[PDB]
Amino acid sequence: HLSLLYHLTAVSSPAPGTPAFWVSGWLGPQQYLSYNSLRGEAEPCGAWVWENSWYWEKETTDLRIKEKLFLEAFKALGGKGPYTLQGLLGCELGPDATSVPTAKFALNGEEFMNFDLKQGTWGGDWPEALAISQRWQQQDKAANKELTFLLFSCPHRLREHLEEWKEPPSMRLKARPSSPGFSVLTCSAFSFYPPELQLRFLRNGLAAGTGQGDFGPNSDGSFHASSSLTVKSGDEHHYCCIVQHAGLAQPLRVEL
Amino acid sequence: IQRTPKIQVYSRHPAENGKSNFLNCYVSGFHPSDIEVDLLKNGERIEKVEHSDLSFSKDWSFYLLYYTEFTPTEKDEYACRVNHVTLSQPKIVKWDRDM
Amino acid sequence: QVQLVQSGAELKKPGASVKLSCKASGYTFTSYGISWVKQATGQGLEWIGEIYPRSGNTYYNEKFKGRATLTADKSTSTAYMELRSLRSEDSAVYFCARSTTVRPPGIWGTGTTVTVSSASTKGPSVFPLAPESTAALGCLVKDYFPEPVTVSWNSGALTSGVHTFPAVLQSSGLYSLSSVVTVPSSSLGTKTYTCNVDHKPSNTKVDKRVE
Amino acid sequence: DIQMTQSPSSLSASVGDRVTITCKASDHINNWLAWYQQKPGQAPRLLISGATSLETGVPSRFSGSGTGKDYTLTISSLQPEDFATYYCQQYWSTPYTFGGGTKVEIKRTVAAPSVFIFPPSDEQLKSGTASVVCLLNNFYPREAKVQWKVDNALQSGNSQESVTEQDSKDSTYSLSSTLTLSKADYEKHKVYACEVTHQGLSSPVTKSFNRG
Repeated sequence: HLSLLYHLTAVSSPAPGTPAFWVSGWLGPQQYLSYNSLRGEAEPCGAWVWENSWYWEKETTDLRIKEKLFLEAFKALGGKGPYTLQGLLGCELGPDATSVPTAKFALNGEEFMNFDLKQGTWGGDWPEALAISQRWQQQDKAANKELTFLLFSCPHRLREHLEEWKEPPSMRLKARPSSPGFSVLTCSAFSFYPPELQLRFLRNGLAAGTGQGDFGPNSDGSFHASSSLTVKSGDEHHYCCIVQHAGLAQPLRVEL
Repeated sequence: IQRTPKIQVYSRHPAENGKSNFLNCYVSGFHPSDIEVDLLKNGERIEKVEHSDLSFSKDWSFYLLYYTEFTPTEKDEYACRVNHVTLSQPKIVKWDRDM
Repeated sequence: QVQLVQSGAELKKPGASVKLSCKASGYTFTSYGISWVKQATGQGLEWIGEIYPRSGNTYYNEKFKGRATLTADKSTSTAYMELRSLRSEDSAVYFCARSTTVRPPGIWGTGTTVTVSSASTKGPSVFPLAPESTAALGCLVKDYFPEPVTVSWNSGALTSGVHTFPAVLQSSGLYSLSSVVTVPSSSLGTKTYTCNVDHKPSNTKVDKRVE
Repeated sequence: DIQMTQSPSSLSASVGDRVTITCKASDHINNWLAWYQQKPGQAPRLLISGATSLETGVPSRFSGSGTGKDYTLTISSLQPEDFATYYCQQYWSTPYTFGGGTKVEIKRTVAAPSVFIFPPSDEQLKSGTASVVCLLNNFYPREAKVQWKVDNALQSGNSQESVTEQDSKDSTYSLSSTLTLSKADYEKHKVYACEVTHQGLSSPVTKSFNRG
């Protein structure tokens, strides 16, 4: 839950007017950083726009580096059809007293490469992974900078970003006519925080299973969720919804 | 590779007529990243919209939040209009006032 | 070793009177007040009053007042609470505690239980509870009054899987509880299971093999 | 009398999280407020006095705050030994009054009960009465419904329930339901069942036996 993660994306055939490479920086579930190849500078986000910094130019120097090698990796491929390259870099507060680093890369939607921190180099099994890891390994400093961030800079910043908000959901349980002889119950949870939340249906005090669960963000930093169960008409009042959330003393039962 | 969008439409707060609120369109789980999204009041484009940065979940699929400040009337109808390479024709998701 | 020692459990009939005692040790009794706090089963806490031995000043909660008297014996280093015209609602745990005018009590006695009813002290009947991979046995401890009973299994050697339920008051005005234990069904053959029930008020003990 | 409104009356939480207990007084008590911790079978233990002053030996994860009429006890990182009932108490004016208490309970996964039925003892049948006992073992959460069927006759008003506290290692509950009948009534019917409904189950479990 206390993490520092960077989402990186490069596309070989950007739609005109879109960036070929862009990054979002995350502290827990909130974005603080944003970069893209068209503007070329690390811009703060949210409450981070108000500040004194050395930090935001160190970020712009790094991101320009990543931009050049992410787009350079495409030159190691050689096929035609468009390529999407995604990267996930950062560390977590482990249940330990540790950093648990992450350094995974995906090609056209699935994982194909990683930074091996015991060895200190990029690697993978697909021939595309070997072609790109050696292209990046051919840059001096590049592997050394990647390892420094994951093992030192990143846990350092996570520890100093030490120095818990709660808000329970507004619940609604609404029935709606479905197919012939069926109805749809939908349990909704509006603007809550933190995002961890579970919905369960009960029929006569018995488990009706999960419903079909939806989950989405709000623009203010809160979250929304919903679950829907299809039931038999007339039998709708026999159902209730139980929501669990850190903002509640005890599980909350919602009625129709 | 190609994954088709999930489109969820919901108000930030339980909807009541007269009170100001926010309308969200959350497009998630798609691939590749090129996508176009419109918020539709009674049928055509609302221009005072703003959106999140395009990002991606742990399963590598992309997501995007489109939101606007609005005030629900009894009659006005709001929907979301998404177009993606996986869609024959742009999909429209009405805002159901029950969800 | 600063402590308060309270007198033993009491059983009184409606309309009678009881005098609880609270003996100080490990500190100068006359230097502090003694307060009294009521706690009926399952309920919260109620301040009854306190008394300062040096002045004799007594502070009372008007909800009691008409029926509670606090005194203090500087020679025996002992505070007393007398409750008159006992009703059934007076059944509870009564704590004594060491008070001052500026701080809440940090030193508490361990409580005296008071029961108010017409039922007479009665030892229990002990009946067995007996019927996959796990099997369940138990004892039904029925129709004892003053409360409490203690229940062990195999003289205390068997504690894992034991569940001893809180007693329930029956319409008869007598208590009853059950104690059970789940075991591997393998062991029913060559392993003895005995619950050991002790009801000190009526001075009865029972060991009951369950089969 | 100054009224102490303590909330919540109970809460479920896990080792390591931050729990907040609130106490509101009907009148100004000027920080003459204490917080107590009580575990079953024990006298209340004073943790905090004067709204904010920790008593000696109380770990610094306990903290108190508030002024005027509103007071808060915060446990910053819940530990296994902190699961208990907490009470506030104003000692500003007589009579001193306590809050209604907050039982802090261990949160865990839903777990369905193991059900067992026990017929009355032959030894007991000579009493003139028969007790039929249904045991619900190691379930969570505590809410559960037990219905007794005689032959098939649904009983109501002749049973009594009792629930343990959360188990030492399980954090689960157990429950006993005792059906009390006369010997004559017991020996005039055949099939005794208890039907158990719990949110951990898809459909009610029934355990039965036929006299004989």
